Amino acid sequence: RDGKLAKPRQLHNTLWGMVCPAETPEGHAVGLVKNLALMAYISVGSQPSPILEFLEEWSMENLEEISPAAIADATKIFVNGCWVGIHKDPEQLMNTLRKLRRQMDIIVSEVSMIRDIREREIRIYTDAGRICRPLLIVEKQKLLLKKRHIDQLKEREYNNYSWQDLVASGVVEYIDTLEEETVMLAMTPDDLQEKEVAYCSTYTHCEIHPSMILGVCASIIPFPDHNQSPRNTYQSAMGKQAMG
Amino acid sequence: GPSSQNVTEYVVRVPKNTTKKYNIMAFNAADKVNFATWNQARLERDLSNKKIYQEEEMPESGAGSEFNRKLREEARRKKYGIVLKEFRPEDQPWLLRVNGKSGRKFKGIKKGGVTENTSYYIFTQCPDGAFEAFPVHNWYNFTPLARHRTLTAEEAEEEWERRNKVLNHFSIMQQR
Amino acid sequence: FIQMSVQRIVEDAPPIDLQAEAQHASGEVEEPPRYLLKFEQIYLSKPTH
Amino acid sequence: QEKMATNTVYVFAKKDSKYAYTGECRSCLENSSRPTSTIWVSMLARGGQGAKKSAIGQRIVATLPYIKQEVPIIIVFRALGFVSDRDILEHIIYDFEDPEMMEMVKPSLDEAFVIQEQNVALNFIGSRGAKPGVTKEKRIKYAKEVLQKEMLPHVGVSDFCETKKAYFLGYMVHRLLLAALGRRELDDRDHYGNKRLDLAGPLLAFLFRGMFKNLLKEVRIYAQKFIDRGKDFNLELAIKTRIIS
Amino acid sequence: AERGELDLTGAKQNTGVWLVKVPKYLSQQWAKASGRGEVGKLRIAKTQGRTEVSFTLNEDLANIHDIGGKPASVSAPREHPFVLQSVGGQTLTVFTESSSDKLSLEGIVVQRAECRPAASENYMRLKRLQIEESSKPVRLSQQLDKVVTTNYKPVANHQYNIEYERKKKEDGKRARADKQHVLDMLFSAFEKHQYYNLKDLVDITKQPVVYLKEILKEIGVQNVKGIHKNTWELKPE
Repeated sequence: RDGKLAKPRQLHNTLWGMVCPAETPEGHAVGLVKNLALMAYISVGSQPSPILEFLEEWSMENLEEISPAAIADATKIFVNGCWVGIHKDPEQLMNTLRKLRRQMDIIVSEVSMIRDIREREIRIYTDAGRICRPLLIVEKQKLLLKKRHIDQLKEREYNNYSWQDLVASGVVEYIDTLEEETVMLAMTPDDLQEKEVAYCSTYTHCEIHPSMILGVCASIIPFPDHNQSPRNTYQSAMGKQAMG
Repeated sequence: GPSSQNVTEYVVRVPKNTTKKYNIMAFNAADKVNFATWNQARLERDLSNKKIYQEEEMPESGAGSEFNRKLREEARRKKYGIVLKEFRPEDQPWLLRVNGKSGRKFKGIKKGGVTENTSYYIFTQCPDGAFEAFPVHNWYNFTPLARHRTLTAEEAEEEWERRNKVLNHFSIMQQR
Repeated sequence: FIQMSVQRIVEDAPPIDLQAEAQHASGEVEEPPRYLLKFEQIYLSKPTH
Repeated sequence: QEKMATNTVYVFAKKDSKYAYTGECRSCLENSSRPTSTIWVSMLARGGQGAKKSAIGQRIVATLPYIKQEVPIIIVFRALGFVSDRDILEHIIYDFEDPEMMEMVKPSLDEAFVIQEQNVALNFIGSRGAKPGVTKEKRIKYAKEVLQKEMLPHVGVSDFCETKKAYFLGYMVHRLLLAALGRRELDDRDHYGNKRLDLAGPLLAFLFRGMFKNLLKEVRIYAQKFIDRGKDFNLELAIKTRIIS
Repeated sequence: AERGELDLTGAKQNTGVWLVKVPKYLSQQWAKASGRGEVGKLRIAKTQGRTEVSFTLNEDLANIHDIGGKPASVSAPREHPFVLQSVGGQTLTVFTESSSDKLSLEGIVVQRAECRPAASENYMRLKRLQIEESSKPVRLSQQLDKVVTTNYKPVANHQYNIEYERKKKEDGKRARADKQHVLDMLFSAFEKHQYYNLKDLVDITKQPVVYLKEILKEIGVQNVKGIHKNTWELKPE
C-alpha cells in the first residue's frame, strides 16, 4: 500500500533462519504471504528504564551536560533511536554488557546489543516487532556447551531443569537479525573446528540444527534439498488443503 | 611542587537545612568575557514569557492533528481555556542585565531534569579548614545576546527578497 | 496486553476537569461547583456468562 | 501484519519525479497514542535556473508534517534558540575539520541570513499552515506546540526538551548528506532488520485506545446536561457497556 | 536595595568552588546525618604523577538507612574515590537566592569531580538497589480471582431524589399584581450597559416568558442587533 510501482519482492538475505523459504501458497499470493521459522521467538516489548540507569553509572555523560565539539574521540550509542551518551573506551563498553547479558541479568528476549565500526554507531532496540532465535555461543573457536550439561537435560523428566535454567548458564542466547549482522556465525562444531584447513577461526555463534530453516509444512517432505526448489513450495499448499 | 607533593586531609559536612537556594550559572569560554569589568547587574525574570494570552482561533489558525483539547473527535464548543499564563513559581529563565540595560544582556534556557540520575554538590573552602556542601537546585546555561538591533519589517520584505534575491542590506538600514 | 497495555493508557490522565456555569445575578454565586473523577487500577476477573 | 521500523532514519532512492533522494523517518510514541508523525526529508533533482541564483540543486526544502509546501530545514534551527552558524554546524557533525563536507552545507547557509531573530522563525512556520487573519501573535503559539508535541514526539514533548531535540535533528541531516555525496550507500527496503511486526500488542492497544476516547466523550456529553439542569452527578448511566463491545 | 538586584561579590574576589557529582543511592544516606551535618572526612593524596582523592564516610552515618534496609551498608563504611573531570570550555559559576528575595554570587567552579566506585562492588548488589528503591508492583494489576459485586437499588434514582428536595422548597409558580416592581428593577440593570439578552432578564426577574413579553413590548422594542438573538432595549424616544 504505502509504496508501489516497480517494487518486486524476490528473496532477501535476512530471510535465512527467520522465515521459512519453502512455505508459500501456490496462487497469486506467493511471495507476499510470509511465515515463521521452526525455532524463532517474537519480541513483545520492554521498558529500557533499568537499563538507562546502569549505563549512566558506567562513565557516561549527558547531552545537556557537555559539548559534542570537545568529545570527538569516543563512540556514540543509541537507545531506541535516541542518543544517550558516549564512552571513552569502546572496547570494554560492549564486552561488559555481553558478560552480564549471559549471567541472567539482561533480558535476552528483548534487549539486543549491536556494535558497528564502519559507522561508529552502537544501536540498541528494545521495542516489539523483531524476530529473535537462540544460537550456540562459540568461544575461542570451540563450542561453549559442555557435555555435562547434556545429562542435566535428561534430569528434567525426573527432577526439574527447564529452559530457563539453561539460558542463565551462559551457553545460549537469543540472537535477532540486527545482532547477527555484526557477529560471525558457524555451521557445526566439527568441520570448522579443525585447525588443519580453515580460512578463519573467529566464530562467535553457531546454528542449532541445519533443519531449523524449514517451517510446519516444509518439514513434512523428506530431503527437501534433493528436490527442485520451486516444487518444494507446492507442498505447503497441498498439506494445508488435505484431509486427515 | 605544592600541587604534586602536599598531602592534606579535611572534613566534609553536608548541612541539612539552609537559608538560601543554590543554582549554577554557566557562561561560555569561547567569548572570553572579563569578570573584573562588571560594575552592576540586574538579574531578573524573563519578560517574553508574559506576552501571549489569547488563542481561541481554531480551526481557523490551522492544525493537522485536531488539537481541540486533544480529542480529535468533536468540534467547536467555545471552552478552550487551556492556554492560561503560568510563569511557574520556579520555571522561568533568568534575565541578566550587566551595566545598565543595553550594556550586556544574557539569556539562557533552563535545564529540564537536574536530579533524575545524579545530583550536583558544591564544596567550598571554609576558613577553619572544613568543607561545606551546597545542594544544587536548578541548572542554567546562559547564551550571549546582541544589543540594540531590530531589523524591522519581516513580513513585507521577505516575500520580495525570495522572488529575485538581488539587493543589499545597506539599502534596508538606511530607510529605517 | 492484559497486564501492561490496559493500564499504561489509564496511567496518564483519563479524568478531565469540569467547571459549572457562572449564572450571575441570582443571589450569592461565590464559586461554581467543580467535579473531578479519579481512577486507580484496572481489574479483570474470571470469564463468566 | 508487518510494518517498517519506526524512529529510524533511512535513506531511499526516489528519482522518478523531480526529486533525487528521500530520507523517510517516522516518530511514533512508545505507549501513549503514537500519532505516526512521519518526517519527510527529500532532496530535489532540479538543476539550472537562468539568471537569479542558478544553484537550486543545493537546496533541501524538506516536507515537514502538516505543512502545505516545502520549507527549508535551516529555518527551524533559528527557532530552536540557535542564531549562529557555529552552533548549527555543531549539530550536524561533531568534527568540522573535513573540507569535503563543507561544500555541501555552504550554499545552505545563505538561506539563514534572511531570518535572524528567533521570534521571526516561529512566525514563518505557522504562516504556511493556514491564515488566522493578520495577527502574527497567534501564529507563534501554534508553532510552539507542533515543534514539541507534533515534531519528533518520541524524544520528548516537554517545554525544556527543545535543547535535546536540536541535537537529534542534526544527526538526521548529516546521515542523508553522506549518501547523497559519496560516503554512504543506500538503505535496503526489503531488509527484515529494518522492519517490525504487528501482533497482539500494538494492534489490540489501538482498539483499546480508540474506544477509550469515545468512552470519555460519551460521559462528557451527559456531563453537559448536568450544568444545564442542576441535579446530582450520575456515573452509572454515562458509562456505556455496549458501544465499546 | 532592590528585588532583582544581583550582588556581585564573587566576581571581584575570585572564589574557587568545586563540584562533586553524587548519585541517588549516596544522597539518600547523607540526608540523615548525625549532629549538625557531618558525613565524614575527605582524604586527598597527591603524588608526583598520580592524584588520589577518596572520601571516607562517618562511623555514625554508616549505621543508618533510608527507604529500605540496605544490607552490607549499615555495618562498616567503605571507600568512595573521586574522578576529576575537565572544566575547560564552559565557565561554571554558582549564585544564590535568599528567602527574602535577595540574590548574590559565590564564585567560579575551578574543579569538577564525580563519585565513581572502584573495586568495592561488582553488580551483585547494584541490581538489588534498583528494586528496593522502587518497591512498587510496577503499576500492573495483581488480579482479583473473581467477584460478583453489583450496584444498589434505592427503588428510585440518586440524581432525582435530591432534586425533589430542592424543587419543593421554592417553586417558580409565583403570583403577580400591579406592574410596578418589575419596571423599577429595570433602572438598576440598564444603567450599566445599553442592551442586554432576553435570557438574562428571566433570571433577574421572577416572571414567565408569556408574561415578560407584555412588559417588554410596552416600554421597549425588540431588535436583532446583528446577532440574531432576541435583544431588548429601552425606547430612546
